Amino acid sequence: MLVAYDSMTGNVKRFIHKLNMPAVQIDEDLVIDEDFILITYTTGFGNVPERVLDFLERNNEKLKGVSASGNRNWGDMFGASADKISTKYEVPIVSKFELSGTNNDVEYFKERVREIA
Amino acid sequence: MRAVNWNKKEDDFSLMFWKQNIAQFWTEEEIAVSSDKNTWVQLSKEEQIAYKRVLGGLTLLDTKQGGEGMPLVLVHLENLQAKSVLAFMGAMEEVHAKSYSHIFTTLATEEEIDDIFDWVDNHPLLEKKAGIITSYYRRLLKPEVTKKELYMAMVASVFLESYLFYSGFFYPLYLAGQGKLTASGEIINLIIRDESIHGVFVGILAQQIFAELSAEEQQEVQKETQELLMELYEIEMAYTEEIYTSIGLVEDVNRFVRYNANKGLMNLGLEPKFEEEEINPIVLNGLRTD
Ligand SMILES: Cc1cc2nc3c(=O)[nH]c(=O)nc-3n(C[C@H](O)[C@H](O)[C@H](O)COP(=O)(O)O)c2cc1C
Ligand SMILES: [Cl-]
Ligand SMILES: [Fe+2]
Ligand SMILES: [Fe+2]
Repeated sequence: MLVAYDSMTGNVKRFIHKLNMPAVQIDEDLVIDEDFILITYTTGFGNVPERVLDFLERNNEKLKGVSASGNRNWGDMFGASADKISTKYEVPIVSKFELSGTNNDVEYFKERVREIA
Repeated sequence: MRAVNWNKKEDDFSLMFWKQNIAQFWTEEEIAVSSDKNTWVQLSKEEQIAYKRVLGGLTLLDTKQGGEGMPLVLVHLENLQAKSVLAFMGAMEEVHAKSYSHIFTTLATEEEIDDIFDWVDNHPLLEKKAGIITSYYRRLLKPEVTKKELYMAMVASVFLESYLFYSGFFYPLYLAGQGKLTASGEIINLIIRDESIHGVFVGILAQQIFAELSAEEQQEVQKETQELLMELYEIEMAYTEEIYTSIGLVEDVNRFVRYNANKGLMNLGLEPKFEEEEINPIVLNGLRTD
């Protein structure tokens, strides 16, 4: 499946590179016509990055699910960007992972995507 | 001579960190510890000693990072917006240090607190640990500094922010995750989210400097970075033995130190060096308070 993502400091980018899945960094002009999964990072107090919020205003029809990168140091806000997008558009939380992810997270993410398709 | 002009961005991330420091500062001035007396008196003598000692260690690292690492790093940056972000991070290390005092006061007599400070001051392993990191900062006490020197100070600083604190962070989280001393735990939780964004910001600054090093300079600082990391690891394993063996938690702590070392490397743009393992779940529960 196609993976749309956003990365500010490189972590999300490094995770998508372990994926072997077609994937594209979101920008403001981007329209996505096929089913896709979103991978986002998480910004202060468990929030969704603005660029992601914009990109979903125009692209949620094909959104089939969402993962979040974060840091468990944030407690009950770890990865909370996935919760907010999941609730807002009624799509499954695929997974949450820290930073660039571990191999478990990568393998976990792929299994979840089959399962979800 | 330049004045900081926020109407022309010098980078793409400084303004967000500026704002974010201020918003975390604000959440830190709301409630405090006292309710902890109930669970504090239920710990064994050995537990209370471990706790006091780790908090002593945390306070030492916050003191050095506010009084030395932030100031000497910031005084050479040419990017004035980042320099302002660091000045403010630097002040936050002092707010954290003052929070540890506040916790101490709600848990020990002035005489006990004072003994804990004497102990930290005279403790060879903490001197050595603090001494290695601050030797990267002290190298910046001169009018002109190389990119390499400055990069290595930033590596040292993120190893402190994202990695060295965690051998002491373990205990209060571990107890709070068991519902012991959870008001002190909540203060530590807040301090930990400051330190995580400090280690991300300094690691971004580091990766910019690294991108301007020659290929030869890059290979050199990559070597020094891997040396420093493992020199610190080896000191931490020894520190962990001294503090935790009395209470049976030495290998739990050591594994949490590896877990965080790998986060620090990743703050620098680097690959993890320790085998990847799930976070201690009791500590995770301590992080999940309020
Ligand atoms: C200013 C700031 C706020 C953050 N807030 C959260 C948070 O609330 N929850 C979380 O799990 N992680 C949080 N993080 C951690 C990042 O989401 C995590 O580092 C992510 O891997 C970064 O993705 P990227 O490198 O692709 O930008 C925060 C990091 C920063 C720098
Ligand atoms: Cl992070
Ligand atoms: Fe601090
Ligand atoms: Fe810090």
